[PDB]
Amino acid sequence: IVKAGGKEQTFTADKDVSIQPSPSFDEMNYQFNALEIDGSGLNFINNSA
Amino acid sequence: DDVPLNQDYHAKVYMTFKKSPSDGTWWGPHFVRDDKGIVTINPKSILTHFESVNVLNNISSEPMDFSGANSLYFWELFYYTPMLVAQRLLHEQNFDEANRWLKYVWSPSGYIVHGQIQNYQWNVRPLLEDTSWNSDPLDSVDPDA
Amino acid sequence: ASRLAGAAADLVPNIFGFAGGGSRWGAIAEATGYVMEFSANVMNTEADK
Amino acid sequence: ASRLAGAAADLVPNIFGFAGGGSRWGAIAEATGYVMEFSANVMNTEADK
Amino acid sequence: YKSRLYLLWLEQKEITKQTGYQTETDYRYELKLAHIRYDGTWNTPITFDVNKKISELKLEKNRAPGLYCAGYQGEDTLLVMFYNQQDTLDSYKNASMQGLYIFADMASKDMTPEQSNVYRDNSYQQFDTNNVRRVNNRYAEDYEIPSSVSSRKDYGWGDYYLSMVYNGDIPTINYKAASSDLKIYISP
Amino acid sequence: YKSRLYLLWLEQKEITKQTGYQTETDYRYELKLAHIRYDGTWN
Amino acid sequence: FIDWDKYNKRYSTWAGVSQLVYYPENYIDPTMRIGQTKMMDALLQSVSQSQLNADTVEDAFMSYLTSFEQVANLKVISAYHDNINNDQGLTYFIGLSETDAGEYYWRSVDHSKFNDGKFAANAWSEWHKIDCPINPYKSTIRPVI
Amino acid sequence: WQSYRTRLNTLFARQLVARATTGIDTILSMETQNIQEPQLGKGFYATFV
Repeated sequence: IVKAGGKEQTFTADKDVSIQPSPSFDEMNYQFNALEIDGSGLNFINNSA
Repeated sequence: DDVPLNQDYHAKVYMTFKKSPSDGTWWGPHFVRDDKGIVTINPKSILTHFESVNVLNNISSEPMDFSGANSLYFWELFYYTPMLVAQRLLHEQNFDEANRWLKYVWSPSGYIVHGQIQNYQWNVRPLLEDTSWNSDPLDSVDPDA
Repeated sequence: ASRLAGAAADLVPNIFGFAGGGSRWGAIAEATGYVMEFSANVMNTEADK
Repeated sequence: ASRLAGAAADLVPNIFGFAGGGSRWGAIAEATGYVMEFSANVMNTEADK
Repeated sequence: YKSRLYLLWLEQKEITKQTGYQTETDYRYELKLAHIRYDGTWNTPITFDVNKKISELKLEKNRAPGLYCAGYQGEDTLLVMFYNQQDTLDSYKNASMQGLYIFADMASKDMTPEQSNVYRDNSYQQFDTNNVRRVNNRYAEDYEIPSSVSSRKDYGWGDYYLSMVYNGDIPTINYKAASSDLKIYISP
Repeated sequence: YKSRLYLLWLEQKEITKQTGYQTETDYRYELKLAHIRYDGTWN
Repeated sequence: FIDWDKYNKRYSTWAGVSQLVYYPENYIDPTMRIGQTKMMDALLQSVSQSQLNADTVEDAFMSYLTSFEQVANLKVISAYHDNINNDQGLTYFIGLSETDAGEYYWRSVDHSKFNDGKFAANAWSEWHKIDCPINPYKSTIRPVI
Repeated sequence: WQSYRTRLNTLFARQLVARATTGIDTILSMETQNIQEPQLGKGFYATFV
């Protein structure tokens, strides 16, 4: 879930991960792809968002 | 290598154990790297001995090694220096200041970093992950070894 | 003040003619080192007082 | 740091023209000797503390 | 530079060119760079030979070149640029820059002219003119976004404390800034 | 100067002009200025 | 019987050595250590007085961290490997500090303590400061045994 | 060595400066001990389960 300003964007591993991790209780790593976030709408307070 | 020996596969990792103590033809992940830096596994490879093999393409660095070349200096910074100071403050009856230097190694109450208690208990990373850094402790009678 | 004045005077050249130069280039670094070594003597003198 | 900086500055030549040179060739050895003699003073100062 | 205070100063030495019969007074230039240490002491200054670059600036005699020096978080490097000082800031929009990179290990590298024109266009309004002494800000072009984020701000346990989502990171952050829109590309 | 004692002295250095074949002794001048501090030492 | 006169002749020295594999922490001193660097010795001296304020201790730590940074940023120039072939013996390295009129350091690694694709942490020695007035041309400097 | 690459230096002190700007609490923290060191030349990381 990416809250960058006005509306939030939700990216999900079924659509945005190329290689699914193996099922494990130890560690499951979900390496997502390059997710594009619209930054127009960031509220800059003291020149920073 | 900068130039591979085999064009089909740039590196071959395989696994041996008691039942299969031998190299086999395509019996491990054979890694191939493109002109762009993406490393992928050659699909002719047989991955039976492994649960899975995952190439970490976005990772170009590793955490610092508490068993590497400079492991003496890392252990001195994060373990031996707070222990020497807290021992030295304890001898001088400076109890509040001795306490905060022991907590640089171990807080039995935990650690709060920006208003949230942390998951770890031991502030030194090779004490959490029990990281041996002397392979020959019984060469001499050293308690530290 | 005595040691900084000597550093400023040793940075100007003192050889003229068909050969030039003679500036002691490490004069400020030598003067700073003498003042620090003398400051160590003063701190021992002040502590003995 | 003050004494190594002065050794590095005294190794460059300071005479130019039809005569050249003027590098103090023993500048690093002189700087190393001053740091060792000063380290002996610090160890006596630290032991007196 | 990398959250440490650095001093960077131009230093002059007079040499003696021979012109045979006679000889002649001449000057050469060098760039010194020192930084503060953890205990408040300063390191030895590191010398960079910039004499060729001060010569490409066609400076009048007894006039120091302009010196731009700024840190730059993306591409961790110290940007050092030399320029012939002018009267107005708009004279700097086409001026030639003699720049060089300084890295953390004190290795240096010259800027190509097309490369220092980029740093000129985003920082010429911080350059000194003949009458105004200006202060340099750290370098940016329109945005300053980290290349990767590895430290969390917050975590929470799973239901019944059986699992947690933890030790992730965003190892790759890119951005494409165009007019009136910003597109941030993360690879978490 | 401004109720502080200042010393001001002219100081001479001999330099060596070249006149080529030969060379020649020449003098240059400089003005030095020092003042006393509050603890009696001089700047 | 080699260890008779030191350890096995008396019950006290025997019980001291036999327990040391099981309970080293009874014999570990936070102050003294075998293999302790000169950085830690200078740190111990900086806090070896009675009045240890929090600001006194902090300034001793930042002096330690200054000398830590110096050996951490050593640049390896050249090396020499003592045996006739790479698998055995020691390799001797030469390091350069990040100062003008730089300082030179040496350390060794033992190739016999290379095991399972990785040097053990006790294969490495400390960096040792070389006290000689060294001024190489284009870093044309080599160690040799 | 033959096919192995043994790291000789560290870049820990290069990145410690950012951690050390705000006290001993931040130097001796767990986030400082997760400072990452660059990879040794051409190659890649691979997770073997």
